[PDB]
Amino acid sequence: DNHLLIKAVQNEDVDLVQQLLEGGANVNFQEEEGGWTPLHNAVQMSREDIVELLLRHGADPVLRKKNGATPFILAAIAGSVKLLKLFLSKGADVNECDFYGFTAFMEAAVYGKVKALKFLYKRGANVNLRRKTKEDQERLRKGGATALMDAAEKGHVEVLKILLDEMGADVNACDNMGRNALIHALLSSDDSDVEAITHLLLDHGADVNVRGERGKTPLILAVEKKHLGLVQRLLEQEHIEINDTDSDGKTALLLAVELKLKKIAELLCKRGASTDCGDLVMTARRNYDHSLVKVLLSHGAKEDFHPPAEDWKPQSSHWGAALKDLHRIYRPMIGKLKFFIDEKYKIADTSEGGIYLGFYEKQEVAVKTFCEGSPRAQREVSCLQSSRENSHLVTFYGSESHRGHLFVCVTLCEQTLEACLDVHRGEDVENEEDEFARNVLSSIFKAVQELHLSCGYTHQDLQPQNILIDSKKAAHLADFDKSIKWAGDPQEVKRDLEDLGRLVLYVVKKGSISFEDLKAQSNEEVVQLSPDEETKDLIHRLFHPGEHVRDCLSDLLGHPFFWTWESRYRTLRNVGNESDIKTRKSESEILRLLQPEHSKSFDKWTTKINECVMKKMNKFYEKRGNFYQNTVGDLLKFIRNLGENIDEEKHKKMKLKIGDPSLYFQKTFPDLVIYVYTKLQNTEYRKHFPQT
Amino acid sequence: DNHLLIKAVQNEDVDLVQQLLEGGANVNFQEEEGGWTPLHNAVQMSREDIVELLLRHGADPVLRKKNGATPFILAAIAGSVKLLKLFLSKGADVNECDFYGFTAFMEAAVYGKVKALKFLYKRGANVNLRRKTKEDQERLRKGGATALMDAAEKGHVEVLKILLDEMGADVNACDNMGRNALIHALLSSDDSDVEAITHLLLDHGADVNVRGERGKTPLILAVEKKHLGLVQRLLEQEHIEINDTDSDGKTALLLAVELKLKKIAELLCKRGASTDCGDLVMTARRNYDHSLVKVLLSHGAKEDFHPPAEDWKPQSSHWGAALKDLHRIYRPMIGKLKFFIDEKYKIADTSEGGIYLGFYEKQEVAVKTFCEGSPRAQREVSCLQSSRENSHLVTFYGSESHRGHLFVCVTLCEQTLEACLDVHRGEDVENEEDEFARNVLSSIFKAVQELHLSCGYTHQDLQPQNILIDSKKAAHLADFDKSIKWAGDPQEVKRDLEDLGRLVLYVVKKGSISFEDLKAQSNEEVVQLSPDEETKDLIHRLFHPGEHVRDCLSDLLGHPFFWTWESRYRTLRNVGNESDIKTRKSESEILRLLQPEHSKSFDKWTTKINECVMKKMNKFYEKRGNFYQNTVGDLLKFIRNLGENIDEEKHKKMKLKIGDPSLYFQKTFPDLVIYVYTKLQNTEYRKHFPQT
Ligand SMILES: Nc1ncnc2c1ncn2[C@@H]1O[C@H](COP(=O)(O)OP(=O)(O)O)[C@@H](O)[C@H]1O
Ligand SMILES: Nc1ncnc2c1ncn2[C@@H]1O[C@H](COP(=O)(O)OP(=O)(O)O)[C@@H](O)[C@H]1O
Ligand SMILES: [Mg+2]
Ligand SMILES: [Mg+2]
Ligand SMILES: [Mg+2]
Ligand SMILES: [Mg+2]
Repeated sequence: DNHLLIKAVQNEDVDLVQQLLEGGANVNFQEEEGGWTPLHNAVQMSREDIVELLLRHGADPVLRKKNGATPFILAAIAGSVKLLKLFLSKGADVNECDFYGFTAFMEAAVYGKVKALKFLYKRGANVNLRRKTKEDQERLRKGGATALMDAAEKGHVEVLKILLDEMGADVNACDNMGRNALIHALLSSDDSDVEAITHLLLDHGADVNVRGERGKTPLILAVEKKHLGLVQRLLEQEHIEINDTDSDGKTALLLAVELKLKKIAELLCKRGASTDCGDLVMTARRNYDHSLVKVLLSHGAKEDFHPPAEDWKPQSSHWGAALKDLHRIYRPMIGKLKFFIDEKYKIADTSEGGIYLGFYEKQEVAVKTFCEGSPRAQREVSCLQSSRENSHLVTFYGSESHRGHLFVCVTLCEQTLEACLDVHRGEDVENEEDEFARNVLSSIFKAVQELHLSCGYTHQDLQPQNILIDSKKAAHLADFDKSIKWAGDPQEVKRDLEDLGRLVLYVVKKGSISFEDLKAQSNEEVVQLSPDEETKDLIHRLFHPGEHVRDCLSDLLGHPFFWTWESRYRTLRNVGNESDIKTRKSESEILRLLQPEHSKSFDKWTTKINECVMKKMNKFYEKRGNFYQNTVGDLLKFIRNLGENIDEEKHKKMKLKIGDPSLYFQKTFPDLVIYVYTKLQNTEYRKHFPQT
Repeated sequence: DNHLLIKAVQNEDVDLVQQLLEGGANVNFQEEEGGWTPLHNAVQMSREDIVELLLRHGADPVLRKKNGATPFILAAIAGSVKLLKLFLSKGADVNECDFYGFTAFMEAAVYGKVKALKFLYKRGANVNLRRKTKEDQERLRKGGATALMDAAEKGHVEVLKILLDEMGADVNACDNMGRNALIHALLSSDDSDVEAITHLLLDHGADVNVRGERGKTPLILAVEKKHLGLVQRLLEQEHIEINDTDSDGKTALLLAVELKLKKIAELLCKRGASTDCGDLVMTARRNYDHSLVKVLLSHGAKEDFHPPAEDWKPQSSHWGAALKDLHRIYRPMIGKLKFFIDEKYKIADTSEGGIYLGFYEKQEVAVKTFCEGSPRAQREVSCLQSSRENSHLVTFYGSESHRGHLFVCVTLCEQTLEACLDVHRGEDVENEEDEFARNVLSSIFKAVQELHLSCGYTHQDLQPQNILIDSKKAAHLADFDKSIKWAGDPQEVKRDLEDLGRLVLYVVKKGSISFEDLKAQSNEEVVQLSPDEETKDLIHRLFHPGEHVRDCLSDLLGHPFFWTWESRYRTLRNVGNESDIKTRKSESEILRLLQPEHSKSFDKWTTKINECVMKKMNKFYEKRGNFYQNTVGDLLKFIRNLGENIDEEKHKKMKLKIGDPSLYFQKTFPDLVIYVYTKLQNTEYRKHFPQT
């Protein structure tokens, strides 16, 4: 309803425009996006009749839009001398500029409007103004361009002749980047008139030895354009610096050779380019150009190139032998990525290619290949792009496309979970505490947690092959080409969770059971298959999360499974250290909680004990006859008591008969650690639990 | 010494070659890089005399190099009919191919050798072979190309005529990517003869409706080439699909409009392209092309474009109000980055521009700007590239270059450390435990640690402004444009360390002291300035690391400073629970360690206590008269004793008079926690310490 007038002007519906304005429409309304008024639109369309009509209804002739452009400036873009004349009589100044420093003279040059350019010059426009813009952009070295530069960049030949021959434009003016008009023409993608423009500028004394945005000289730009005529004209300049190098340290000749340009490369050689630019001869051979090889040799090129003394050692131990080779051999670069699809550097075969060693930004990485369009390709990439903040995932370095082939670069690891615990299974013939199982599973839990909640994705392929191991040896989640977005559907989250539970049994059993048949048996057989009670209750919780399935992963990180043996020990002694349990009380809140489940390990625990240690502990209460009884409370009283004095110096006898105390109590009563946890799980008696 | 013969051949020094071969030189030597033999080099140079000479000295005529190429195949690349004839008589098969599936016929087409092509055809070469390569590349959809495709891609016009008119080549053959010869010519960067090639193929019945590597049709490719003639010829095909979209969903007309091609866009419109491709009219207006606007309107283009219903909420709370706007408004894309250098989206000014809001891969990020060449630009980028595995650093999304301006994209945070603890200072009027100080400093310590040791860089600008805070509120390290590589020079590592110590005082004091004058006073005044003893000893260690300065950051993570109050409490009670300390022993190893330092807090601690609580505790030993004495051991005995019974149910009197026990003991004796740590720092009595 507020846009009616702007839209009427835009449709050039004069009758409707008249009707709206006479109806009471806001003539100076500004649309939110760019601050455009009906007048701005009328001028842009170069419709002087609509402009007049709007002005007579009280349109502000000098009202700027958001970029600071005036109707006068827009008139130059349109090329309307009539509208320029009009606004100059309405208070516009000929040298006024927008917030980016664009004057009307510049816009006429940009858009190639000759009549407007000529008119503005005679109305007193300044030809050699360098664009002044915000201090913001100026620190970037933005701004500083001129009208001559604009006409060059856009390739307006007639405008350029007029600027140089009739209007006294400074040919060698430079912007804040240091670019002159010659550089601007050669940088431009509008190549249509670049030959004429170049000759024109050079004949007017334009400087050939001036740098662009990447060390690029005019000569280097002509070489990269593969333009023989440009190179020929540029090389006629008696003082051109042929041996200048861009930001990559590459010279014009080297670039000519790499770009397979024999005629240009030979020309540079005849005009006296040095042949110590880099791998000159060997590059020509690799491109199978002996004609170019012979030319380079006669002009004195070196015959064995030893690259700069780059200090480099591979970080990987498993690879690295291969990495040293890949680092040494020649390879064409794909963007930032250097790699070779070859059996020597393949680490694994995959559905759309394989995984390969590579260097992403001089950094050693693993490279996953895809057919660029495939569903797998864009499931992996889409997931990796949305999960950069996930610390437990394999970190995403970047990707490169080549010819419909996607190369996803990713942190390089040593081996999979399978390969790792194959070795760990052969050495751990002991009944030893499995620290590795804990800090690997806790690491993977955090990956799936942030994946679901922070990244908003579901993995859908939790398996040992997809968990990679550092050289440290930390664990990381990987392979995402089977990921799905919205976790809203609980069946997808459930699918990931009951894959996690089957994975918990895998690591604890040290991989003796293959993951493929672990997925074959039900999630009820897998629970009954778990060795200790701590994993038994852990994977059971993963198969039956509470009302909020969301919270049910942070909670599990505080499960007895993740507790060390000393931690299980310390807290059992801490609960047994309750005053209500030593002075057994009927009304105790803690004692009624611990009361039962007919089948348990500790129902009559005083018989389960040795019991020569038992009688030696019972002697402490022989006076009042307060012996230990078969309650859950007195077992914890016993554990707190035993572990306390077992450090004193009259108890070496008890040390031998019990062995490690934290280990012994768990053996004879495996049911205990989980039982006390399930009970006190939501009480004030949780301070006894260890921190995380 | 083994390369003499290869080098002699490469120099075309026949006399030297003769001399070497007659001397006993290995005629079939293969250089390590590519498996090149003297024969391979002789053929590549197309020197039949050297080839003969080598063969007469026993050169294997069919020995392949590493890519599987034979001397026969190399002869086709050279275009030598004589050498092809020679090797065919020496056992080479006309249809033999390298390991990538290249035949001699194909190479002659690739390199445009007409005499060789004609010769090979008459010697029975198969014209229509599709390249067979390794199963590796084939899963990528590599391979499958033909000789016709090669000649098209390289732009050999005469070769193409011969293949189609004289040799019966399948014009509509497709490779494993689905590309035919027409698509290959239009994809090529060798545009020199693309007009002639296109007409030739189309006249021979080439299919126009076939997809390239990015959904690109021949028509879309011609439009992107800005080639009016190509578009004209392609549009003469009576059944071309004008409305096909590439992988971005962009049609040929839309691309023509975005590329500012009025004549092409009008042609597509006249040939009946639909005008519901996207933001057609509005794109033409933004480019100030009313002529194109009028054309699009007459052909029925929509006048208000509402983008697809992309569900999106900003993640940030501080920003996000601005992010919603930046997400909504139009902006030209710089690579992957969408952002606006404008005051509304600026978050901070900097030396070479500022920091701005932006979207890197549809992901909200902070954008840091640089002049691309500057030392600051390549100090930031070089550091960020080498530290992607650092979890505690600000994560590096990527960078885009535009016109000599570098835009470094990086994870977006809420505020700096200063801005955060300004608010925390106004609310924490309590003598409360500062949890925030701990988990922020421990997080920053880990950043500097991995920076120095894992990333191999020194920060050189540790300050509150450079520590950013999450919305969670986690801490992250940032700003790297003052980083230096090799940490070998200890003065650079020291400089970072004594910046860390001054930072520890900053956070603990809640930022009441500005960081700038903290750097003004000496690192000896800063130590004496620290409030509690735990920070006093912490920043002192940072100013005087041991022999190995390297280890001296992991060690500090186990300092009492990082211990919670309960943790300081628990371990003091644990040490006091030693049997040697309750039954005070002369020969005790622990008791002699704890013995002194004339000035301390606990020298005569029994007077420092209340002492109504003291006398109530001394009543426990009134029988044998074993009262507490002013040793360090009995103080810990007291702490272990008090904290033990203070939970029992006859001690509410002691709870009031002491308050929080973990807090009270630290008040009256601030010296204690650090003293016991310094003592037991390297003993078996470290089990009492808390884990990490
Ligand atoms: N970053 C890496 N470091 C080491 N090995 C890797 C890496 N990425 C993949 N691999 C290896 O490649 C195999 C397959 O890669 P993956 O991403 O699982 O592909 P797919 O989706 O076909 O399973 C993995 O099982 C693993 O052995
Ligand atoms: N990722 C980010 N999130 C939020 N704020 C940022 C981020 N990066 C930089 N800033 C803000 O910009 C300021 C300057 O950026 P910085 O990288 O320190 O540049 P300089 O090298 O000029 O100090 C910082 O103090 C901080 O306030
Ligand atoms: Mg997999
Ligand atoms: Mg997969
Ligand atoms: Mg800074
Ligand atoms: Mg800085």
